Amino acid sequence: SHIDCRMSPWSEWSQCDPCLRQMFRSRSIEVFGQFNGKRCTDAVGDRRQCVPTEPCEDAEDDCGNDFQCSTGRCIKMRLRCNGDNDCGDFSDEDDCESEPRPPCRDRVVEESELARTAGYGINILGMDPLSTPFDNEFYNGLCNRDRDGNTLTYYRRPWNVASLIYETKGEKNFRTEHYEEQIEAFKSIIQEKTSNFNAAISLKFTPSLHGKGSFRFSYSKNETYQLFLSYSSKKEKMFLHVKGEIHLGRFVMRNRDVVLTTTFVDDIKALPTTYEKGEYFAFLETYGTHYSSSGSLGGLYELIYVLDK
Amino acid sequence: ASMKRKGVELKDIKRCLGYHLDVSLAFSEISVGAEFNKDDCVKRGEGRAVNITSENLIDDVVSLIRGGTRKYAFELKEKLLRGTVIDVTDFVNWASSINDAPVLISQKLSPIYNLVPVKMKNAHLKKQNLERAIEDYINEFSVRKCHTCQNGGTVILMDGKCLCACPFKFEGIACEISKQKISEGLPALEFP
Amino acid sequence: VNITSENLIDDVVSLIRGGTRKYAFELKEKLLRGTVIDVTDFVNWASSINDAPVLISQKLSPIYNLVPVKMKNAHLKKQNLERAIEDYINEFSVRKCHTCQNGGTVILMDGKCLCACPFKFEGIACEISKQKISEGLPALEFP
Ligand SMILES: *[C@@H]1O[C@H](CO)[C@@H](O[C@@H]2O[C@H](CO)[C@@H](O)[C@H](O)[C@H]2NC(C)=O)[C@H](O)[C@H]1NC(C)=O
Ligand SMILES: *[C@@H]1O[C@H](CO)[C@@H](O)[C@H](O)[C@H]1NC(C)=O
Ligand SMILES: *[C@@H]1O[C@H](CO)[C@@H](O)[C@H](O)[C@H]1NC(C)=O
Repeated sequence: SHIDCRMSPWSEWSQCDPCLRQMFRSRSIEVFGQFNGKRCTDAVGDRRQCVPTEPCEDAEDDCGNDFQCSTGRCIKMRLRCNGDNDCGDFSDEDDCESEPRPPCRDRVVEESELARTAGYGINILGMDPLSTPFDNEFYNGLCNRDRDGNTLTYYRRPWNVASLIYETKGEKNFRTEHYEEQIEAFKSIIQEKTSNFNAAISLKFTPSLHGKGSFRFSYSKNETYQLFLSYSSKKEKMFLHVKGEIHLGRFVMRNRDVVLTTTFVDDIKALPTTYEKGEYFAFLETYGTHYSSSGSLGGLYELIYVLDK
Repeated sequence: ASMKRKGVELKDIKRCLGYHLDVSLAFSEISVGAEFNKDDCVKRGEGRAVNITSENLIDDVVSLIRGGTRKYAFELKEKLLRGTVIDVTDFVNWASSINDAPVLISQKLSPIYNLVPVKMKNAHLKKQNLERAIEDYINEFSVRKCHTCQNGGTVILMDGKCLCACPFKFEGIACEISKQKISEGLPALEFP
Repeated sequence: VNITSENLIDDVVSLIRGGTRKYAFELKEKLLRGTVIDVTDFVNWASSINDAPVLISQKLSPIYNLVPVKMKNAHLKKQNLERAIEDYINEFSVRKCHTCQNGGTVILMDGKCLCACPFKFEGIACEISKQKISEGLPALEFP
């Protein structure tokens, strides 16, 4: 069935955004098409430039607390020239009047390719997790030691990540099954009938006059019937599978009081407030629908086998 | 598990009839004769057989390990599973391996609201406040509040998904379909 | 009358992830019908996965709880995305698409609302069976 896509319910133009300078011609998806017919990937949402009518007096102040960064974030207490990379390679440490006091004296190697990138944007309707939606390099104060791992090396745990375990868990499972079915039936039927008949009558008369008569008759018949019936059926089924997961590490992102990246904050700053489903659906695909509060770095493998007879 | 049943039926019937009639009359000479003979036999036969074999097999295996460096730990894992040759050096390496990266085995528990620092700003009120929270937390969401599975399937909770572990002899989700299955037999004559 | 019929069905599936691409798929080739489990490949797989890991278990949390507080319009945008995340999961899914035949599990891969048909059945739309059925004609041949 060539099922078409009834995918054009249009809505009314909403009010223009003064600060964002965008319109919200809305739409909605109704029918996909279950068969080989016309594929329709038409995304929901529409934008348009509009002349702003409101003065746009509302603005984001620079936190009114301390030195503003070059992107919009703020120093809490010690984001000065103390080896704390938050904004850029030399953005925060641009002005260094005092001596470059190191925040930590011990040799602690940076988290290389490990759970450092703890942000993930998995889509429940989509696929495997996405990249990090927030900044995971900034740290608040004194380095928190991570003296664990396979070898003898010290890693760093960012202030955004609340925990980082190095448990090398490992497990596996296997299963098997066998089904068997057999049925046989034999039938045999035989019929036999035999028929024979005789008829003899003789006549003689002699009271010259003489008379002689003799009748003879025979009959032979048999009908043999034979019937044979046989039936046989066999069925077999096998089901077996195995799965294994080699766990490497585990982390738990801090829920509240966490720092974000300049790219995501700019998206939230340049974001509408009149329920723009079009941009929100567009913004939803960029950073996923929901992030991961706790993950498990590692890898798993699985094997599945089926058989039917 | 195995099941076998056999049934054999045989039926045979024979029945025949015999009749002989002969009449001769004599009476000047007159001769009258008569001869009637009847023969009829009947045979009936019937046969039936029943042969049904059924067998079921179930096997399950599971294992787990943790601790030590990843090299020595899983070298023990590969050789323990169906290896049948326990080595002397791998267990000694496992001893030095676990010394570097250990993990919990036995854990004695204690509530967090007892760990709050005393003589703080509002320590006591926050202490009992988290006490109400920790009591509500364990009683807010759990298997107790979810729905019960079928066929005694142990219900678990893994981040919203309230799945139930179904037994070995039974099939997967919702424990609805059995997958024992059941054998069907039709002795009807084939149409074509 | 002599009629014999036999049917056979076999299916196999496997997957793997993590570790460097050299050691990972070296494990893949030897596991599939290899029947000879090596000692060095699993040890190499141990060091391989240490370099490039991947998610196994993932605890989930909504995004609208991650929005920074005390922003310009944080609260109104928070509940606004809350209405969006609720509508998003309920806007397009298998629930709104059409149901397949013969209990075929329906999936959704970027618009294509295909349905996975069982093993004993044939492909798309689960219409044709492909069991097929045996036909017998005892008629005398014309020529
Ligand atoms: C039903 O019939 C099967 C026929 O396969 C029996 O299995 C044996 O089969 C061999 C070869 O076909 C015969 O030589 C044996 O005589 C059969 N065994 C017996 C005991 O007759 C099977 O045993 C029969 N009964 C059941 C319950 O399956
Ligand atoms: C005639 O009679 C004989 C003897 O009783 C019998 O065996 C036979 O079946 C009868 N019918 C014939 C010969 O057709
Ligand atoms: C019935 O007739 C068939 C035909 O030849 C013969 O083979 C068989 O022996 C006969 N049976 C009896 C009981 O006369």
